[PDB]
Amino acid sequence: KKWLGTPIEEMRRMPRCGIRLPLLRPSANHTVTIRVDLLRAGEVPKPFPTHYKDLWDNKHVKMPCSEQNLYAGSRWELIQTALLNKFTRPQNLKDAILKYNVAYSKKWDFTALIDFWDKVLEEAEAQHLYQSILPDMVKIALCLPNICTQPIPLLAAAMNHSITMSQEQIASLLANAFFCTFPRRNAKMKSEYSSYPDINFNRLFEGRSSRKPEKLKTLFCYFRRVTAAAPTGLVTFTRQSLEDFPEWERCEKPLTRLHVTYEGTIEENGQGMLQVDFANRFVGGGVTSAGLVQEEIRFLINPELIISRLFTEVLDHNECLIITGTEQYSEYTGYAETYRWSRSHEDGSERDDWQRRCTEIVAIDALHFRRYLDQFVPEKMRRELNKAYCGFLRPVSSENLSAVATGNWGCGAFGGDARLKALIQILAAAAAERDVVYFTFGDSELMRDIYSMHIFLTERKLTVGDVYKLLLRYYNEECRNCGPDIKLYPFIYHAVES
Ligand SMILES: Cn1c(=O)c2[nH]c(SCCN3CCC(C(=O)O)CC3)nc2n(C)c1=O
Repeated sequence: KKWLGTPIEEMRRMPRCGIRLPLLRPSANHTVTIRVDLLRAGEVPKPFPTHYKDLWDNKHVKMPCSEQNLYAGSRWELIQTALLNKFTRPQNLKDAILKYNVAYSKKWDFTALIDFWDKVLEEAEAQHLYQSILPDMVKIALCLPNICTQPIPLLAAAMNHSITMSQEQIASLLANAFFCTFPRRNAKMKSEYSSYPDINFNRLFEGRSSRKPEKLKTLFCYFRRVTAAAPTGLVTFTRQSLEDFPEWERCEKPLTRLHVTYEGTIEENGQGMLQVDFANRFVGGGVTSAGLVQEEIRFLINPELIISRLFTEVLDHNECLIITGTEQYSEYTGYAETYRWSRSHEDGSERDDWQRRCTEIVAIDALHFRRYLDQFVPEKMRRELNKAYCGFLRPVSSENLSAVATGNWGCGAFGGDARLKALIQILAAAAAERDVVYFTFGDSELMRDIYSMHIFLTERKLTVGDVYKLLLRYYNEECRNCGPDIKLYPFIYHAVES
C-alpha cells in the first residue's frame, strides 16, 4: 500500500474547515500595512499610510530608504545612482552592488552570479536577464518608499505579534534584498541584528556550487513573475510564543488520526493543511547561502517566505513562526545536490477573506544532536514536544483546525531519530487536537512502522501521557546508563504487552 491509516480525504483542510475570519484591522498585536477598507479581490492593495513614514530604531526594520541611512551622505541616493545604470555584463551588477557596500568589496565573492550569467545561461536568457528582469527588479526596489510606507516592527523574541502586508510590498523588499541594500545586516561581528538571519542575498552570489544556478533560476522565476504583473494578495507573519505548556506525563488526551504515506510531498499533497517547515532557529536556514534541504527549497519555491528573515528574530525554545498566504511560483525536482528548478508554477490555491492564499506554513526548529542518544534525554524530548505543540496550537475549536502535514522533522543532518520524532509530533498534534498527515519521502518501511505503532497505541486507548511515560522509561532503561540495545518501538510494544 502507498498509504496507511485514515484516508487523506477525511482530513480537515482550509478553507473548507476554517471559521469566518474577523475583520482585518491593525491593533496592538497586528501590524497591517495596507488599506483594509480598499482591499478587493484581484486589485493591487493600496499601502497605508499614503506617504512614507520612517522609524529608525531598535524595534523596527532599518529601511534602506530612511533619511537616517547614511555613510555624511545619503545611502539611498547612492543606491539609486548605482542601480540606475545599464547592465550588460555581470561585473556591472557586482560593481553596482559594491558601490554602496564598499566595506565588503574584498569580503563578498560574486563567482556564482558571474558563472550563472556567463556560463549557465544561453545568450538569449542572459539578454532577457539584463535587458528586462534586472531593470524591472531595480525599479520595484527603488519604489520602496512608495510601496512600504509603514514602519515594519521586528518580530523579536517573546513577542506575540503579527504583520500582514501585500505580496507587492514583499516583492519590493525582496528586490532590495537581492541588491543587498538593507543596512546593518552585513557585518560578521555585528551586535545589532546578530540574533536575526541574513537578509541581503550576497552569499547567493559566492562560490561554484552547482546548486547556486538552480537557486538563482528559482528566484529569477519569481522576480520575473512579480515584476511583470503585481501579485494582488496578502501575507501574514505571526510570531507565537507560549508560556503554558502541557504536563505531558499527566495529559489524558487520546491520540488523533493518522494518514501516513511514502509518496507525495507536504507542499503538494498537504494543500490546505498546516504545513511544517523543518526550520533552523534562524528561519529559512541557508536559503540565501548554501543550504538546499526541505526548508530552503520551500523558501525558494515560495520566496515570500524569505522576507520573514528581514524581521524575525532567532526562535527561542518556546516559539514558532506561522506564515499564511505565501504563493508557490516554481516547481522543482530533487534536493541538495540533485535539486533542479523545473518550471514556473501557477498557484491555484483559493484565497481567504483577507486575500491570503489558503496556504499556512509553520517554522519549527528541531534540535541538532551531537550524539544520537542525546535526544532521548527527557529534557530534550520535552523540548521537542513543546516546540511542535507551540507550532500546532491555535489559541480555535478543534473542528476548525486543519490536519498537520509533516514528516521526518529534524532527521538527516540534525541527527533526529525518525521513529521518535514521528511519535513526538503525533503526541503534540494530539495535545493540540489536530490530526496528522505524515510523509516519509520514499521510506516505505518507516510508513509501516509509524502506522503500526499508531494503531497499536490507539487500539489500546493509551493517552498522550501514557505514551510520554513510556518514552521516559525507554530513556531510563535503555539510554541513560548505555546506540541502545533495543530500539524504541520494540521497547514500547514489549512494555505495553507486558
Ligand atoms: C516530507 N518531506 C520531506 O521529508 C522532505 N525532505 C526534503 S529535502 C531533505 C534532504 N537532506 C539532505 C542532507 C541530509 C544530511 O545532510 O543529513 C539530510 C536530508 N524535501 C522534503 N519534502 C518536500 C517533504 O515533503
